[PDB]
Amino acid sequence: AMNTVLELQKLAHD
Amino acid sequence: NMLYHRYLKPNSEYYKKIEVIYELNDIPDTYAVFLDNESVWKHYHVKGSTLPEQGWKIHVTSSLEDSKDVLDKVARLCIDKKIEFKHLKDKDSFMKMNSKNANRASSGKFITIYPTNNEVFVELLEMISLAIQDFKKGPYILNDKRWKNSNVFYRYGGFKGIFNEHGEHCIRDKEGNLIKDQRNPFYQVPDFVKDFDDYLNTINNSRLGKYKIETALSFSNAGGVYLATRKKDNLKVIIKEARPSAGLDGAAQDALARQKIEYDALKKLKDVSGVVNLIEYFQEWEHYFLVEEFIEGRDLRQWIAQEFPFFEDNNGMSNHIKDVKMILLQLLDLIDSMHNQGVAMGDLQPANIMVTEDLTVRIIDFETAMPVNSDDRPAMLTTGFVSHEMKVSGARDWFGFKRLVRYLALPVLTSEDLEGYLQYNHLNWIKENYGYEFYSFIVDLQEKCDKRIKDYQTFIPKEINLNDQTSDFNLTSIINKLIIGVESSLTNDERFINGDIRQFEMNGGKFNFLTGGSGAAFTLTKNKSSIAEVDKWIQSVLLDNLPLIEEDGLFTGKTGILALLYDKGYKEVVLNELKILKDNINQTDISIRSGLSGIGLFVISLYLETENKEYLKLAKDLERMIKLNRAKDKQLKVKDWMAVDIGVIDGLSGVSLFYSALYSVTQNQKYLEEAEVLIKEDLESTKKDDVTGVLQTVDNKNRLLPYLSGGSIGVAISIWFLNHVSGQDLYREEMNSILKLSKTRCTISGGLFDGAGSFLLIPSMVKNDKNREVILNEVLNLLNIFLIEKNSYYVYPGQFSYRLADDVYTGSSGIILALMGVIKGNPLYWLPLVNSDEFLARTKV
Repeated sequence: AMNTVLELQKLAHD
Repeated sequence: NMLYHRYLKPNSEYYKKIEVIYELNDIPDTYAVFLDNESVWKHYHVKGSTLPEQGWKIHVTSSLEDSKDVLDKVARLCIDKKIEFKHLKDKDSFMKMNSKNANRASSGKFITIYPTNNEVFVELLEMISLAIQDFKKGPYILNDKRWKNSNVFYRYGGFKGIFNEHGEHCIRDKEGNLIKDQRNPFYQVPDFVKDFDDYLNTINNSRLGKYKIETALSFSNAGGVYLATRKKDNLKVIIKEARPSAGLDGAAQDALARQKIEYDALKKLKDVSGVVNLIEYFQEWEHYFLVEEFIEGRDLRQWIAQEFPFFEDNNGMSNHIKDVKMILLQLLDLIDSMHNQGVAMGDLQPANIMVTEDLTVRIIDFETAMPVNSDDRPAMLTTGFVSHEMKVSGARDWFGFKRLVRYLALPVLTSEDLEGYLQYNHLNWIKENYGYEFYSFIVDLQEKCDKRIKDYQTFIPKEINLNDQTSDFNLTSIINKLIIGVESSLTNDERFINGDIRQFEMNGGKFNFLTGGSGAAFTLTKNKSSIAEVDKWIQSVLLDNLPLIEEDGLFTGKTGILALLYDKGYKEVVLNELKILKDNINQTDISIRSGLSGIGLFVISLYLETENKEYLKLAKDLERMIKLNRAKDKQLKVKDWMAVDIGVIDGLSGVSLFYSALYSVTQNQKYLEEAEVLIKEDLESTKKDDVTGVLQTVDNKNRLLPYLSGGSIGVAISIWFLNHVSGQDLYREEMNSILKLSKTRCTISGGLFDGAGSFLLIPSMVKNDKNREVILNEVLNLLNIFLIEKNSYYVYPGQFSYRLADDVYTGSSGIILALMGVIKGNPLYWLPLVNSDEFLARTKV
């Protein structure tokens, strides 16, 4: 569960 | 860049520090209680005992109100257990570390706890969760691991100071004995204490597969915003994360409020198809995701950037006129629509309005939505589109539109501190470039808003009279009146003048040539003005402080200052200072701004003045250092948030200035080819425009840049100077394409480095007298957007025209130097070199 919610903060940029 | 908010002391025309306590005593012994240089932290120190070279540290997270108790509770289960800790010293500190726009890696960290070692660690975890079990769950620390279900977090990292040359923070490893410190939005364990980490991992005890989630748009301490795609559709949508007790604003409201206020007031405004509509809302995990109706297009700012015409294209501003017509007309009723729900849009500006490929307008983002007629102080104020004399909610919404009306016609930011003066400037500009037609449209729409404000509160504005402000095109007239301006605004503090915020934010900024007193001191000395004021300041401030400026930088540090000192007759002092520079450091920074090139340029100019070969020898040694540094990697690391690694200030173009200059004094052809090459490598990162005929540079961040800092004007200065030393006429075709920037209509800001002031340099490079006049006259049009009549004289707006500044970087000194360049036909006159009035003649072929 919180493996996604926190893994989102990790996600893509430019 | 958001730092400018911090410097808006009310009732000042200048950038000035906004001044604003977590109490506690029953303080035991060798509990030394101190602050810092001027940080957020308050250290509670015990005894005297080596706390490890790094270790496992505990952070307690808290929320704003609880905070006062959370400290008293943890401080005692730390005082009685005689443990060492620090906490954020006051309310202002807590706000800044937890605010909407705090860095993610550092937020939530309210109290830090340093246990002697791993047993008392894996036991303070225990004895602290317990004392704070009955306290509201505060902001989650993203850099740390959470302990069980508590406000207690832990991470491995440094307990004091560990730095890798210039390489951020660290922790001494074993073989490498350095390991930089991973402060990041995730939990990034070391490796050499991996052992103890896994131990803790087993003692620590489909609603988003609903959508695919590719890209992230923006982050921010409140949460994130993502590029989603709901299958069961393919309906691309925008998801708004909201971490509770996180991104605080100025009202004590967390990132929960501004999702259930972007709810209470997204609800009432479902009945308007300009406005945004929601998908759902839910408490997934501990967070929240209010899914938003996606809207293709661009924000107004992005539209302005790409579509507003900047090149003097001779007929076709009407194109943009109808567009400002299509858009603003709607928005005017779209705000009328909203107001029959009883709810205020809260924060109206070109960011929060969008525009498709057919000019459809919609208002996104509702964190600020309020009740019309209510005067609670608003959440986030967007300076440049607000004023602190509107008392009532509704009024503020319309004032935003008012200011925004003109903004789309002439996109130049201003604040309610300077708007008094510059309204004159922009209206006259608009009248001049659009016609009386468009001017009239604007005036009324702005009197319209005045109506819709009088509906809400007492608001009698002052009236017109454009004739009260006229352009000045006489260079000598402008110089003199800017000088008097500077003379009229001498602080009598250490700074000598009010400049950019970098005066307070950056090492040596109160003294150095770029934002400090040296820059105005220098300029006043060129116009043989305010001699005793300059002497007083040199004598009783500068000399005392000189040995304490850590940086050697030409703009940022000692070398610019040494130029002033030498030109003032203080040869001895420069002499002694150079004895110390020869060793000071051979750094990895080669920039003109702050690096070996800028320093080397100064050194050469001192060699020219003194004819003392020790300085030539020093220039050659500096070259050898630059060469090697150039070899270390074809990249440039950065410090100043406005810097970029192209152009004359922070780029290889500026490195070339040094090589040209060194050419002039050696007669060694090798340096000349390094100069040409360094230019060349910069020209490679230019973008010539096919439509309009203008060369600009292109940054990493995919900005197109004209300016002296980062842009093509700087590149040109480097070409002009290569040519000047060698006798050639290289890059004549790229040179011509840059001077075409003379035809620019407007810039967002006014300053030498980052604004309109850049363009002043264009004329000093034109060899013709005949095209110099047309060109000069164009850039003076640009400048007159920014020139402010005040009493008998002129003053100059700083960055974003929120406040005045007299400094070289943004203020009138930068401009005075540029205008004197034009006169002298010297595009390098803004450089702080020794006897720079002979420099050109001495470097000429």
